[PDB]
Amino acid sequence: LSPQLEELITKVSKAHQETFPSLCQLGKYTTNSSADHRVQLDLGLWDKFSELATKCIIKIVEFAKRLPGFTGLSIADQITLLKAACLDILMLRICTRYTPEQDTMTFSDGLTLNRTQMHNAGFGPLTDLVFAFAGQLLPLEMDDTETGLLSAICLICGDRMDLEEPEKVDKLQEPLLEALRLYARRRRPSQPYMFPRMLMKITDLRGISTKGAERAITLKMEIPGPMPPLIREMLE
Ligand SMILES: CCCCCCCCCCCCO[C@H]1O[C@H](CO)[C@@H](O[C@H]2O[C@H](CO)[C@@H](O)[C@H](O)[C@H]2O)[C@H](O)[C@H]1O
Ligand SMILES: CC1(C)CCC(C)(C)c2cc([C@@H](O)C(=O)Nc3ccc(C(=O)O)cc3F)ccc21
Repeated sequence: LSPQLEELITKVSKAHQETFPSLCQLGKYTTNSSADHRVQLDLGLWDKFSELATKCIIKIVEFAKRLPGFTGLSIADQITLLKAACLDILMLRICTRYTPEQDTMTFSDGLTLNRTQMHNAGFGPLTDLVFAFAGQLLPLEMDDTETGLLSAICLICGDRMDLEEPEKVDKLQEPLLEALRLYARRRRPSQPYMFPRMLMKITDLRGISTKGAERAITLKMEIPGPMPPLIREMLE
């Protein structure tokens, strides 16, 4: 046991909760826009969705800055890491807000969209793949501490191209991995495959983020103007 590792778990856990409300802590509300038929793009939904996505990018940067040692990396590396992992974390976050009973996803202001509305808000051809990933995440029954640590592991990764000090990044990732294994095994000792199953979700997330970036390219041709600036930063 390590006092420092236990403090890291709570630090990351609190950083995640304070930048990402849990599904049960949100007062859900709906909209009746394009609710019953799939269309190429409902502009009203795209406008609201893109605004919510921008707000969450700011929350992810906020979360990153609260991760022990992140602000110790060069600003260039901080930006490189965020640009490389923001969409992965955006995908994990929306998928943790999936309510299977209603086949809905919920945003941080409580906006709860059904599958067709997610499709019409911009997900388009990627809609069902995103919902399937969310469905496959359910069995893991991760809690918020686990989601926060997994997110931190996705972000603090030394394999990202253009890092100035990849070894320093690798060193910062080490305790996050130790923390997640310790926490996960302690919480559910009879399910020892949970830690490796969680780590493999990172590869799935990268796949779904890759497809999300491809969808952003086509979506650009469907919207009247350019995507929100912080979203463009993430996509470059
Ligand atoms: C991957 C793409 C990201 C690449 C990095 C580029 C993004 C850099 C983002 C830094 C964000 C700017 O941060 C600065 O302005 C924000 C918006 O006015 C403020 O954000 C503030 O308001 C938001 C309301 O919209 C709240 O959700 C934030 O929790 C709150 O802190 C910050 O408190 C301030 O520090
Ligand atoms: C790049 C862009 C703008 C266009 C292409 C698609 C539609 C694939 C997409 C999909 C996502 C998705 O990860 C998501 O909805 N994250 C998400 C998670 C939580 C909140 C919140 O808590 O409010 C808001 C969100 F936005 C994010 C951005 C995009």
